[PDB]
Amino acid sequence: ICIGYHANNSTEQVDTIMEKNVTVTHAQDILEKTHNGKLCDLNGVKPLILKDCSVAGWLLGNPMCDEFIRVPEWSYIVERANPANDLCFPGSLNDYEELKHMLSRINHFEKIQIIPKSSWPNHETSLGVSAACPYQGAPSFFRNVVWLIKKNDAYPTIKISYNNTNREDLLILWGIHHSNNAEEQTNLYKNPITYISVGTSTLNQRLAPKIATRSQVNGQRGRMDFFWTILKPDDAIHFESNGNFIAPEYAYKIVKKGDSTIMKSGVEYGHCNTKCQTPVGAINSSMPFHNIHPLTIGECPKYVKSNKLVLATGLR
Amino acid sequence: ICIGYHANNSTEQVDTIMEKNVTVTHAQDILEKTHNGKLCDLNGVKPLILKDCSVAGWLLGNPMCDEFIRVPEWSYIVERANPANDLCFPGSLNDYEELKHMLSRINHFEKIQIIPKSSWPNHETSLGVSAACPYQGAPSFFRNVVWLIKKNDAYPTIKISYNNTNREDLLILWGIHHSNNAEEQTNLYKNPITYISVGTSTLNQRLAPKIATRSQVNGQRGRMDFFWTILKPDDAIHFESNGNFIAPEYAYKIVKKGDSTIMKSGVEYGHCNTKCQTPVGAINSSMPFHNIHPLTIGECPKYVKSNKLVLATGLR
Amino acid sequence: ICIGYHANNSTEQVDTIMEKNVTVTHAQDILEKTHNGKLCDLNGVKPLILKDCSVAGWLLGNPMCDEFIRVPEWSYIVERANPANDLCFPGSLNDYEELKHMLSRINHFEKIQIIPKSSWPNHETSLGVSAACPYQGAPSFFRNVVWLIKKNDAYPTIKISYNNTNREDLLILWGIHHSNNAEEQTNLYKNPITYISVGTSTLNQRLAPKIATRSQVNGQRGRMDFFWTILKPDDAIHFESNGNFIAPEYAYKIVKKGDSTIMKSGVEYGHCNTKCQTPVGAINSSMPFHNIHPLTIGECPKYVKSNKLVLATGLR
Amino acid sequence: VTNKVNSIIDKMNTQFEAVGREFNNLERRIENLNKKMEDGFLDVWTYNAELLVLMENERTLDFHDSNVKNLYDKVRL
Amino acid sequence: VTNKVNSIIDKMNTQFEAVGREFNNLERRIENLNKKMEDGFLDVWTYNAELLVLMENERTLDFHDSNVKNLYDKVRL
Amino acid sequence: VTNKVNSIIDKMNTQFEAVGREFNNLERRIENLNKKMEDGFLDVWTYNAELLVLMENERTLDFHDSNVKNLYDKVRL
Amino acid sequence: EIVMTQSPATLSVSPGERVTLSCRASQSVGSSLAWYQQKPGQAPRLLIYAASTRATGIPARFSGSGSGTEFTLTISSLQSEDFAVYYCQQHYNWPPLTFGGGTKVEI
Amino acid sequence: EIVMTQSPATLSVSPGERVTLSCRASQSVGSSLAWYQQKPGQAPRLLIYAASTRATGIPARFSGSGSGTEFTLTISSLQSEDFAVYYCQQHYNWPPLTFGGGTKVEI
Amino acid sequence: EIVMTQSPATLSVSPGERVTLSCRASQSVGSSLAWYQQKPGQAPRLLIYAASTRATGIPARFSGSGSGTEFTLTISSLQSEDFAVYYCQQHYNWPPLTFGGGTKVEI
Amino acid sequence: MQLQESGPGLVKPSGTLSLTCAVSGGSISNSHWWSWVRQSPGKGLEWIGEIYHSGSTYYNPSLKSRLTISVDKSKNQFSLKLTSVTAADTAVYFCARGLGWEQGGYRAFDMWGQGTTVTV
Amino acid sequence: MQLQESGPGLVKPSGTLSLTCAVSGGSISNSHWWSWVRQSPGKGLEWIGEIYHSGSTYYNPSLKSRLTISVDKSKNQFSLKLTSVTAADTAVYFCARGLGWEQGGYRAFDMWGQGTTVTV
Amino acid sequence: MQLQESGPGLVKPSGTLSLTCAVSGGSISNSHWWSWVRQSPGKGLEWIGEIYHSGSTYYNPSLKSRLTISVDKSKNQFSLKLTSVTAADTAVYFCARGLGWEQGGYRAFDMWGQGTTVTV
Repeated sequence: ICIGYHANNSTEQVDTIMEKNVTVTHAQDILEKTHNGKLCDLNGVKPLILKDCSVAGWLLGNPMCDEFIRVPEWSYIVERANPANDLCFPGSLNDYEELKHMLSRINHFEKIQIIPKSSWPNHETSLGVSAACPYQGAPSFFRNVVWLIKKNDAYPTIKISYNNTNREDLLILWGIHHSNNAEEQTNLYKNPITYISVGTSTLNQRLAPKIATRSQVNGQRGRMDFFWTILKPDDAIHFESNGNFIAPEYAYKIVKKGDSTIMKSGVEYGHCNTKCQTPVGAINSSMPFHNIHPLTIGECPKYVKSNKLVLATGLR
Repeated sequence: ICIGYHANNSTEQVDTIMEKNVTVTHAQDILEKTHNGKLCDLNGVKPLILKDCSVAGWLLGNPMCDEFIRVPEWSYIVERANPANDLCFPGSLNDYEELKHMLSRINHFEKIQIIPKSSWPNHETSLGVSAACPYQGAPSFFRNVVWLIKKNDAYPTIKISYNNTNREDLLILWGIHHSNNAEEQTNLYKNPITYISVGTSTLNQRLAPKIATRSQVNGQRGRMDFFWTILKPDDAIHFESNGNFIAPEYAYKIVKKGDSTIMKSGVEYGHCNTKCQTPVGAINSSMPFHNIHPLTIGECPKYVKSNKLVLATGLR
Repeated sequence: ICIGYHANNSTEQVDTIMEKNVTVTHAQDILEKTHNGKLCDLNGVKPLILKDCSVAGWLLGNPMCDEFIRVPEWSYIVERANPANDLCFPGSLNDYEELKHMLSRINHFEKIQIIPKSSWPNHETSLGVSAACPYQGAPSFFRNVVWLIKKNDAYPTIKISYNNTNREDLLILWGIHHSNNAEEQTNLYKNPITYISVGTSTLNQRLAPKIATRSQVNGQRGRMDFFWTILKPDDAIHFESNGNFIAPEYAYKIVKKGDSTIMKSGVEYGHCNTKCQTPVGAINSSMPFHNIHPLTIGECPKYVKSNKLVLATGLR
Repeated sequence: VTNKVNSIIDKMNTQFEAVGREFNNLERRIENLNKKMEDGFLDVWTYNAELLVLMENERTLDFHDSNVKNLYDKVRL
Repeated sequence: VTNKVNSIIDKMNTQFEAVGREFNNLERRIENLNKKMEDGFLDVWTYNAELLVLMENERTLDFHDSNVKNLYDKVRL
Repeated sequence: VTNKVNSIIDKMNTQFEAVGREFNNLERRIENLNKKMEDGFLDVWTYNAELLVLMENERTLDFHDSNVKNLYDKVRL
Repeated sequence: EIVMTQSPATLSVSPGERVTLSCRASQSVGSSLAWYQQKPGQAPRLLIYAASTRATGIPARFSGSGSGTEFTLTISSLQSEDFAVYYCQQHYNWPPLTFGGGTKVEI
Repeated sequence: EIVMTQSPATLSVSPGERVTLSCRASQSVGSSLAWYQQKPGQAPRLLIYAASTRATGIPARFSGSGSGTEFTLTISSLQSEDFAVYYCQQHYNWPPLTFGGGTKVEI
Repeated sequence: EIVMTQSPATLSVSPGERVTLSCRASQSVGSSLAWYQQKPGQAPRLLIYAASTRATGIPARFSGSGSGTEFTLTISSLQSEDFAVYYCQQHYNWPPLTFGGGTKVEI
Repeated sequence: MQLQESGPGLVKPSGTLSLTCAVSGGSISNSHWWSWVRQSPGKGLEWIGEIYHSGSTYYNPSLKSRLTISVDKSKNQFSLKLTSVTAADTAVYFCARGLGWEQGGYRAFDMWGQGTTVTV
Repeated sequence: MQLQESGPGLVKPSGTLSLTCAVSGGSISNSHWWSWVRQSPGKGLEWIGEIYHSGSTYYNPSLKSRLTISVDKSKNQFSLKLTSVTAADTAVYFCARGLGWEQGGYRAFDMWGQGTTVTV
Repeated sequence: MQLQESGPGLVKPSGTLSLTCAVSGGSISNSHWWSWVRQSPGKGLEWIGEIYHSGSTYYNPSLKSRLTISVDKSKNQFSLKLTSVTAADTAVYFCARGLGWEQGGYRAFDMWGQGTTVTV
């Protein structure tokens, strides 16, 4: 009578508490290491990807961003790292980070033509061009705001208002302009000590421009500071301006909510259909652990920071 | 000779690493689950509960919350969520959240009539009534501040100082009034471009009102912004105002410090004498684990997020 | 034949899961409990220690801190808690914590006389003395800034610019003077409603002084507020002032970066050579655990919060 | 062995205790930080508690069936 | 043995998840916390994870060996 | 066994390190958060260290008295 | 997906009088539909692209309006060349920009 | 808890001169105490409710002041109807509430 | 550490002409160097203490300038009192403030 | 404000005592704290308890577990019950009123009733 | 603009259709979305797909796996290929152009060509 | 300002040296660093060390473990001790002063003394 170990042949090993290399026959693996390598669609809906545009560029309607105007329903946002298009003008939008964070829970948009161009009074609006953002070699400007300028040496105070009627949460953007010196201000506009005021049911604001000298960036000595707000249903909003003003033309409307993510990957686009995504590639596996990158999107498995994990069974 | 394992009887089971249901005879339990579900006293001193008034309403003397004009020592604060009487006037007190943090370490208060009503020589003070917070169907106002208004078409520049002659630290509150338009401002106060300034040897302040149009909330078009400060012994404070000014009448004095906490719930009051408290009910147990709610007050046992915990012994 | 366990002799016991005192023949120890208790040199380079001056006093050239007009390379900074030689003038430099955090990555400095004293053509500079910072019993002032005052009843609008020609980033400091009342302002300076403006890339600033009444601290009723900025290579900066202006004379240049640390404690200096440091003493050990203090600098072993750690081996 | 049961609290009595904080409507990032903080700490602590409960239950069972066998061996020789 | 494999995914399902934030330069200090945040939790988790493997691996041998031994005992009486 | 105790350090060599911060008088909430960072992380790490010390001591004792009876069985068979 | 359907099929009208057409959707769309008219042997031309604008077509002769899931065209006058086939489409979401069914108006 | 005690028992004072009464407590109460006086056969009335202010009754003849743990009544002159029993009370903290002992003034 | 070296050893210059001396360093030091003149007997008085400043000695006749790792000395026209030994120094970093080598100008 | 008080006489020991006050010349729903005071030889004056119209009540710690105040708004009525006549020291009882918010709402008693004695 | 369609009249079943639309007068130098529309009896008008000048493409979900668009900058020629003709229903095809940004960029097909049919 | 050195010779192999630089015409109560400079043929000059009045000292790394500086505020005295004579190769020594804060506090040595030779 001879009874003993179940004989087997093996090729790999495993670690333990008291040793580092012990051979094992059923070397079961649990860690996934291989990725496809190209960006691809999620759940059959094409994600939104940009090439050189930025969030500021897209929302503010950059002249070179014209291709992206009415983007349909998407899954997630993949914006090119270190955008080149971005904002051609050397401005600065207040609290960019909170806006970017807010954009992480929206799955659809709709542009609403709230304030028609013809509705504007005698106030001149056709001289708002800039050489910093050329189009086909010609001066141009943003395609989402209107820079009102004096006409016949006049500038009546603007007292527009708006009431939100549709059951949706509108989003509004506008801006203010910092000139360079006194003569420029009195040339473009009519009077000094300009101010703007915003009125709603939740906040107030009263601002004036800053006039001083600065360095030269892109051959310009002026600045633009933008601002934004969220409007509740059945609410009202009021604007007043005695001078410098960046009036809005198009508003944004939210119609769906869900899950999204801001992304900073570097790969091109392919034709596919996956379930998860990482900044280097897609995943088509079932293991519960991976170590490609901790910043995943979707129902991806968990992330660790190691190199070898074996849950093998068997003798030896 | 017949000696072996002491087989016995058992009723329930227990879990382990390699199994999920294993019968056990001495099924010791360590997790507490049952609660009385009633608010009662803590260590024999009655806690403070508010029915329909927020912290701001209590501190500022809400007209309809006169139940707590004076209040003895307590142990903790119970506040109902989103009270209706909170700030009947559509104002906003700065750093509300920061102020709510300071109350977590105060166990007693004392009102001090620092500035008697007769201190005002000629400024009219009897016209400070509002319909936003009616009392018995009649116009009224707060009972902790004085809204100084012009008298005989006059408003001399108000200057005042105070020395903290007490052995303790005082808490001071005041405010500023935002009118709606120029006509209202010149009707109530004598001059435009009003401003206020404060000096306390530790910070500075220089403020002016904001005049613009707004929405209609609670049938009003004006606002009030309150401010607060802490004064240490042997210090001095100075107020200067040239217009809109919400003068203070009473001040608050700290006399004791200890432990306290804001708690939000809706359970009624009952008579008991316990040692710990949770926002859903009391505890009268001795096990070191519970899962009713993470937030506790007193020497309560620790909190986990599970459903079954057994530390049994015995055979089987 | 009788061979069994190698019984031996022991002196000290150990703890385990099922017991608290079990004797062991080879009681290996880990925790370190002994420190020299003297501040000492690190890596052969003398650390910088300040006796009574604070960081603000050092940087701003305190009159009583002449010991550190110039300073060589160091490894870390030691500052006495609640220093008595703080800002003698009752000023307040904004965002002090930010500057202190910034100073945790610089290993060397170089003073650069960017603006020579002769650069001021027709502005008085010899009357900037104070009694709050006496030197040898005589009035004096800071030795890093210049308090420009009117000369021969004149004060032309000061305008200056600077270009960062060399290949290093600079650090600039300046300030603004809060006077007491109208008479003092019109006595020291010619005109009221003074203001300053700062022009550069990536930021803007326009400020005015605050005039009010305050208490008496160190026999003074006026204040100074300082500000600072960082300048990148090949940039440009511009200053404009129409009144109160604490002009800069010297500037600071960074030449090396690495690792540093701020330590608050008081210990006399010794002569030494360690590879690690704590705010209570030095370390000359090798085991990987200690409990003297959680805050260390260097390659010190890890920190725990216990009192008895033993990894002994042997019988019994 | 009830002494070990009483010492279970000793092993762990230094547990982190959550304290309520409040944040307004334009500082959501810090509020998210606090929420993630609380959830992470609670998950870590409950995982530790469950794991320790399992291992000491196993050890207690091992003690139980080992004591009887060693006593039987003692009376057997 | 597949149940044992699924046991770890059952225990690990409460894993902490990280969400990116984009604090600007001026608020540098608080941003540090966020960074340190991850550098704590992930490390903790991975350490925990590795620890798990070890003991299960040991058990995956030990009990297995034990069983065959008693099988010999099962044919030894 | 000296190799084992030397290698013990690598299991946790990535341990959290604390850096001081100097929040001023108007931000008590975030400095409370910063304090809680340390009061949590240090407690977690010291609990882990004590637990691992206990289990390693137990295993060391166990294999130490296991080997001797192994040799005894070897000479006794 | 969004599916389009119009109930009436054939209309018989006299010149100059008033005619209505109906366009009945399947889900909330907003103001994101368009209308097309086809002449025999020719490509279509644009008349209504936003739900309430008339930048394309012939002015003061046609009109269309609606909301929710129902839309309607009115003319108030028509000449000998207005008899054609009309189509209703949506453009609220991409890709499947499906087209509506056909209807024939004739003497 | 807070407890009250007055030392003097009875004082013989003719109508028209000074008389002093004291009130000392076991702990600091700030500026929170009251003084009450009753006449034979009917309810007592309020005279002094705060440390240094007048509550009710004619002002020209009564007064009182103090702080810390000691308080004292002062009068200008008395008459045939001032003799009564005086009681000293605290109101700094009111879960319990205690009264002072009895005292008599006469001639 | 920082180390200085001057190449020329002796120059035969008569009183009333031009002469140039060079100081060479081993690393970038910014604008930190010093120059000394030592004619036997008298202690060395100061001539140059920063790269481009002058507050010691007679100014109008002597000068020196440089940067990077190279510096140079220029004089308009020397006289009988000018010949001595010249030494070069650095002060960018402490402690080892080493001195430069000797150099003698000859008539 | 008359503030009448009425009680039967409450003699039989080991029973229930129930005095009741009565508001006249005014009405409840005004911010005040009505109170009861008992006077006895050898002890002076004791404060029994207070009750607000909303429902808040404060009791004497000596007799908290035995006494109870109740209020009914039908005709401005409120009463006191004590559940052991043997504990009564035949003191004379009064129901009295506090001050309004015009004076700051201090815990003092302004006006008093007529008074009635109880014999055990 | 003169939008022309060059078709081969492909018939051979189980083949690969290829029609190349070329733009005359104008050029591919502005922001637009060229599109294909097919008209068939029984179901009217179907939208085939669109493609921008930078390379972005949108296809019909029905024939995405079998249809492909390509473009040529050199002489501004954009072409369609369908790899199987068995599903073709001899519909008449058209290449058309939408509106520019001056109109708001709505997804409507403004300009149309002459149109050409094909049969299997 | 007068700075004088009093050299006691110190000529003995395997011995200790000392020197006692003294101040005349002023006091140490000023913001200055006092320094020692030695000169010898073959190696030119050499910087010995510096010391402030508050009790701060900077030494040469070559002789750091062997040299020591000390001060005495009673009459403005400051002294050097070098424990081994072999480290001093008959070099001539001087004690000198630096710049004040008026010139920016640079490390040049402005005022020099007389100098005294020491031999072994």
